[PDB]
Amino acid sequence: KFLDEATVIGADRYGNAWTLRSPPECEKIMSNHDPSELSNGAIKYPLDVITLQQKLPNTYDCKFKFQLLNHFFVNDIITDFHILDSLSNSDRPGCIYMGLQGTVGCFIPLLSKGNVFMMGNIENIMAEADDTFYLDYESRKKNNIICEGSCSILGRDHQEYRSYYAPVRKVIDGDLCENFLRLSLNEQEFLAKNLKSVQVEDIIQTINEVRTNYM
Amino acid sequence: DELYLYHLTLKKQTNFVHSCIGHFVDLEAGSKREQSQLCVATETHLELYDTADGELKLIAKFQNLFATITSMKSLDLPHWPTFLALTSDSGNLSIVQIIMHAGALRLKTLVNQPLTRTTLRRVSPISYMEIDPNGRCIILSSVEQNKLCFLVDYAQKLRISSPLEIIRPHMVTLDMA
Amino acid sequence: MAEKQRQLKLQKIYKQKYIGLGDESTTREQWQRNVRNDTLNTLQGHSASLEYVSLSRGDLSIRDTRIHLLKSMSPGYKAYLREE
Amino acid sequence: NPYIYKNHSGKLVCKLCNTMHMSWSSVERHLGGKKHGLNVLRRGISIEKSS
Amino acid sequence: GNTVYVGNIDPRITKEQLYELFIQINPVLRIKYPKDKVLQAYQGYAFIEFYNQGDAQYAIKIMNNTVRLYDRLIKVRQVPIAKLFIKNLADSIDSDQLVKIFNKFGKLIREPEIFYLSKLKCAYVYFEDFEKADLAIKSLNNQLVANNRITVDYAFKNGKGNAKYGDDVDRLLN
Amino acid sequence: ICSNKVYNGRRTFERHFNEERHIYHLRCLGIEPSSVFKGITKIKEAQELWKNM
Amino acid sequence: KGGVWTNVEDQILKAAVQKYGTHQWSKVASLLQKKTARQSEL
Amino acid sequence: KVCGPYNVLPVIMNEYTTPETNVQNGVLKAMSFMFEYIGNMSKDYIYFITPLLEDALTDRDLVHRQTASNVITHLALNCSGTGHEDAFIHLMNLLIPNIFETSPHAIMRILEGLEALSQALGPGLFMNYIWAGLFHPAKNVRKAFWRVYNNMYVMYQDAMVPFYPVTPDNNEEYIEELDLVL
Amino acid sequence: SRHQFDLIMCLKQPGVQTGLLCEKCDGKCPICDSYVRPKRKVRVCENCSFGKQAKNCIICNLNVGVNDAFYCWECCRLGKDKDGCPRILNLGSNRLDRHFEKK
Amino acid sequence: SMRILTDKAVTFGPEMIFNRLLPILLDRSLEDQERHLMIKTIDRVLYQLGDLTKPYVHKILVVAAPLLIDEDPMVRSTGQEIITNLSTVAGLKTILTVMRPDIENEDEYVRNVTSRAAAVVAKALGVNQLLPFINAACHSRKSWKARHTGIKIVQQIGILLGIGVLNHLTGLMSCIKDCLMD
Amino acid sequence: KPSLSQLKSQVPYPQIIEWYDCDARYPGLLASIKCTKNVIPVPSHWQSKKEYLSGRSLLGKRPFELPDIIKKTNIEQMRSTLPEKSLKEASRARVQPKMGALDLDYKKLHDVFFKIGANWKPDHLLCFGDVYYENRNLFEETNWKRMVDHKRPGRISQELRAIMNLPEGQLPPWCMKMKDIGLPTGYPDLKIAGLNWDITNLKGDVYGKIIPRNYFGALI
RNA sequence: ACGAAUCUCUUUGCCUUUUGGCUUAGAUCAAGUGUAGUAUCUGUUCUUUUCAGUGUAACAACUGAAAUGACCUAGGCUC
Ligand SMILES: [Zn+2]
Ligand SMILES: [Zn+2]
Ligand SMILES: [Zn+2]
Ligand SMILES: [Zn+2]
Ligand SMILES: [Zn+2]
Repeated sequence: KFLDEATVIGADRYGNAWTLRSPPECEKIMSNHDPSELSNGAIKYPLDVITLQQKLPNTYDCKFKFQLLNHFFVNDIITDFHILDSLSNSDRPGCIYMGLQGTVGCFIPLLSKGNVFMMGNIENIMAEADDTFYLDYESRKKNNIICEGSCSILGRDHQEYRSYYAPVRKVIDGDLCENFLRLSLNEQEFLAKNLKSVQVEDIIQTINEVRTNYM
Repeated sequence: DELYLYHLTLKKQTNFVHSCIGHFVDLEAGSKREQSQLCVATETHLELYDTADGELKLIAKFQNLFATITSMKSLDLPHWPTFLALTSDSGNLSIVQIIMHAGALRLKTLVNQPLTRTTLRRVSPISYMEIDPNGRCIILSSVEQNKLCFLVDYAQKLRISSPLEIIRPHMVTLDMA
Repeated sequence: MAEKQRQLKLQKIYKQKYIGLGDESTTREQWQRNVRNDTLNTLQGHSASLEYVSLSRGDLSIRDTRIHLLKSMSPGYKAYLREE
Repeated sequence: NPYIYKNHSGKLVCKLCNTMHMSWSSVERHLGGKKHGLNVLRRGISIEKSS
Repeated sequence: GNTVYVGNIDPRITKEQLYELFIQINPVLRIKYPKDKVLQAYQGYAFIEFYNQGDAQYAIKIMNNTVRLYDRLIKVRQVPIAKLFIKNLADSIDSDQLVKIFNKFGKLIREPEIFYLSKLKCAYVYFEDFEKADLAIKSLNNQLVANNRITVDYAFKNGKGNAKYGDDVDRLLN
Repeated sequence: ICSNKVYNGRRTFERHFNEERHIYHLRCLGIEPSSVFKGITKIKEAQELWKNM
Repeated sequence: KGGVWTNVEDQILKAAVQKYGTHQWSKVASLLQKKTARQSEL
Repeated sequence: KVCGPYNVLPVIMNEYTTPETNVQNGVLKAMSFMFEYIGNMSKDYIYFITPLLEDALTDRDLVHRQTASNVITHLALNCSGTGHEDAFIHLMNLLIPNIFETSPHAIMRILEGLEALSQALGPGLFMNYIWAGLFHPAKNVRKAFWRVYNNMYVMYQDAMVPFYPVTPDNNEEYIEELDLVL
Repeated sequence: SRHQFDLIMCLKQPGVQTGLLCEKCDGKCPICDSYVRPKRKVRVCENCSFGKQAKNCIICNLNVGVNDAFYCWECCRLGKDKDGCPRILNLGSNRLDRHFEKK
Repeated sequence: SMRILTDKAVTFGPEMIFNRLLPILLDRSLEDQERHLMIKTIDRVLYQLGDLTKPYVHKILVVAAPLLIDEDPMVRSTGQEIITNLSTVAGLKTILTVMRPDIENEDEYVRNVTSRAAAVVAKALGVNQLLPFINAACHSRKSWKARHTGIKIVQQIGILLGIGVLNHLTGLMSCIKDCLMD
Repeated sequence: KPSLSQLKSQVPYPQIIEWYDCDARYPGLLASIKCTKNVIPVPSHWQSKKEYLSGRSLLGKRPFELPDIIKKTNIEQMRSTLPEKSLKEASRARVQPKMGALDLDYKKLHDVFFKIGANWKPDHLLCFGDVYYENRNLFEETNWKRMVDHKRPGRISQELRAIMNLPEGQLPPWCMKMKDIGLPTGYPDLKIAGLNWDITNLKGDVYGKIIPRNYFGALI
């Protein structure tokens, strides 16, 4: 589906979701010229665009490549996307998808760079919660029981799972961020203590704000 | 100029491919244990049910799991509640307990035993799991060539043996009982 | 000579553990047998990918589709379906 | 010695011949050698054939 | 076709400076401005490629003898046939008399080349066609001109008149 | 294709293809020159290529 | 008991003796890493 | 690590300018240990040291090129998933031509750098550099490329599957299930 | 070992017991020999866990081991924690040659 | 000259090297470092050539097998390394032809070091392959001293394999079981 | 063994196939892999028997130059590395050490990486297909891309005005030929002072001129 | 031709810190090793005409054996 006039969202049959943007070199040409002029030969392309075509003829047919914007392993085959201008009178657009196995999910754009920074920090301490809890248990037995992978139950690294076929690019997983809500207050304060200036009550406020306000 | 996304799962998937019965956790009783409870799983989530009153009651939904669950079977050790043996795409054997902890019913890992590397490989012994009906051993099998057997025991703590191994270089396993 | 001797000795251990390694004299017959057997494991193995293939083939159950993908690893399976 | 230099790593080089030398004693071996001589005898001809 | 020549360049001119002047004329694709790589000094000229032949011929017409760079005036400028060996010629035969003989069978792309062997006068005569030179071999071979016997055959490259040589010269004449 | 001319070096035989003379035997035959023909020597085999071109 | 003189050490001696002279052998030894003052004199 | 890399790194990037080999190799080695010690904090510094790794990868000395790809190993592992693919695509372009090296310390450092780049880039985009060499006519081309394929295969047997260059014309036994549309 | 190319790892299927390092080898990754950021404990196979040898260090093979061995973060990111038993079986020519020159 | 000899070994004959190298290992004047360096040269020579004849397999066992009973454990480990490298080089058919009269020998010393060497051969090539050779020696109504060593081979197999001996327990028990009533 | 023209007919890009591709053990498999979309060719110095990066081009390699954002820390003036102290004075500096040899501003050092240059990127970053080869000069290429952007028809810089002997305010000396031949074909929309633009616009360094939605989820 | 100036160039002559001092040369004192492996000069050697096999991406290299006389103007349906 088209997100804009330069960016498209899509999915494949291996369980991945991704967005692709036309590069700004491409978008300047397509704005300042008529569509017939691409067919004519009356476009002055830069010399490095001309020389990659002679050098890589199987690769550079169209003269431009897409820029991978976002990538995420959702582990379900997505059969529809629905692009919505708002959801229940919220500000943001959302784009909700449906999977073949019965999933409904959404991708919400984050609009503030400070919102992006706070939610990245919540996802990060939830991601190394195995590492943080296990190394604390090992240090007490040095100088005074937790299995490896006790917070993740199965023992799987969360980044590796969401990077199954390709790296994650600029998606924050909210499902990982909502497992913070299920933790007990002792465990919540052990995870939050590395973050500076941020309290447990401010983390829970930030997580809850997505489902009340943003959709 | 970039695009920063936030992902949520509004409704979870409903392709339940694993099921196992037993008595996993005590609910509302002092010492009443009956094999009426039921745990179903998709690839990514686990749901516990109760069938004592003649109908499917949902007891508990659990946290978000980030792995691909490939096998799930009940484990009843001779002379306890029932455990869950799981095998996912992390390359490990997990034995798990359902406990009550600070208000809520939750998952608790007891054993994580490393097998081979992660993801769905044909050499990874995660496709077929079969448990001895007396509770003595877990039999794990890959799609191609590998079979593992773990002797599981309980004395003050759940304990697994080092594995027993079959390597059959070209055999593609189709079923196992 | 000893650094070259490790990488020879480790190529054998990794080829036994993981089937589809090669070197320089791998035939296209050997390489393509690896690519096919890996791909059929994936289609069988991920459960969304099972349902996608079983529905679009129009098979009668999803388990009939799993045994079709696992018997297809055999080189003598095209001739088995042809001798019915 | 109009051809001996130090590069951007401080190693001694001959620009005529594109050689590299570990010390100054290797430079003296080079300049008394026959490869450096044939390269002088080519810059001689390529200057005597075009003014 | 796309490239023009620029001459009379003071080697204080760099590649950056050359590009300024020539985009006032037309948009420029590439510049190659050669250098003796030992003395690191340009040799007084550049090859400058434009996008098409229309912008090229415009640049020659506008910029030739127009601009002075370090008081030096910039120049801008643009940038198989049948062979019969004849042995034992008469020596009374001129190179203009070879043309008078051989025009009746075939058109001459060049003039003939009289060279002396052994005393022995011989000539390389050039024809525009493989078949019109055959008429010279058909009618003039072992014939008596200026009271001397001349022999006409193919000249050597072994000799001309191959089956691959018959095919391609037919296409070249097309 | 170039009158069965011999070349005494394999660097020179590769550089042959983008020269004025090999351009000529191709272009007079009915084959417009480019890298797609920076190959073969035979008169015949460049005709089955260009009729696919 | 070695006392092996490589030819670069011979070049360092002759250049070193050209500078320090013939009576300052401890300067001549200061340029050699592996030779003594009596070894250089000899 | 203890005082902050913003205090240290402008001084050691300046020091790389000096024309001495052991100082330049000491700067690149000190930069390797920095990115092992600071783990995920590396990502704040990727763009600033990408012109210095370009100076070391395009140099004649193998030790310069050993030590540059040892930095790339630590960098690519700690910053995959953070959005810096254009830095690593650039670094992949300068590291791929050293695949034919024969020296044992240099080629094990170059191969470990290639393994970490295929996590920064992903197996599907990394493998576009590798397909052509697998069935090359020359044997030396074919030894060097199968040694990279075998590292990639041990890391991604299942994940390589969407990216194989197999078509029905190319592959006799091509799985007809891949062409089905639901 | 990353450094000595004649050392030979076991790489058998890992068991349930843990491999130990000595005081000289303490804090080292068995794979890459890195001193920093440990992630997961090392499991050795059945045969490497039997008898008098099981108490010995799994890197240097002679001294008695005291603390547990860990894979580092970067070997766990690469999957090298899953390849097999990381115990060195031979002693290696570096160790051997010092032993016989000295007495 | 160690690295030269490893490279020139394949072009020299194996006959030429072991005719000269092996007699040094038998003199009474030899020092501890001199013994080690020549045992080390054998081990580097054996790896490359790989096709080793039955008269030379015997001569190597004469010098290699008494290392297995040396006082210090460093020398005993280098004895085990040669015999396992010679096991893969010579193969199973050749070494058993060599070791067979050496068990029937009248000297107690030779029967001691042959029993120990054959169990290194068993760990290299598998006890299942060595089981009929051992089963013949443990029965062997011809020679009484051949029975005694066939049981010592089994005992050294137990020491070498450790808990690995359970895979072969039924074969190794079947070999020895009647000998308790001898 | 197939011939070269035989092999070129099987593919969509026959310019990718070369003569040694017919010596492959499987030329038909090799040639279709090479013509697959996005497959990058093998680095081309495989044929050569010299050594990667051993050519003459490495003699002209310059020293490292810091990114221009880092030059703002002023470390280049405080430690000079491009071309001292005796052994006694170095020995005396260990027992009486001098402090504050570097006068670096710590707030300026942090703000280089994190405030001034949080969005800093290098000007050249090789794209997807751009594999590095030995005689490639990346310095020329960033100079050339920057030469195309800043420099425009319709302005002439002061450096060229000294060379051309054409000061400001003045028609350039091909003005008359464009009165006789005409306007440039490659600039349809160029307006030149004195031919199709007003002569009082002929002003300083300028004599001519070309006169001819937000993205989803953009950051506020 | 010469009286004759002025610039360029060589030869001859001129000439520069061509050692701060002194004594018992004022006195004394100076380089770790082992295991693996790279890079980089120089000297030295390629006296061969075909063919066959091996070898290579193609070469090369390696292993085997054996070719000379006549004439005409680089060339020979030459003997
Ligand atoms: Zn030179
Ligand atoms: Zn041609
Ligand atoms: Zn082990
Ligand atoms: Zn140790
Ligand atoms: Zn490690």
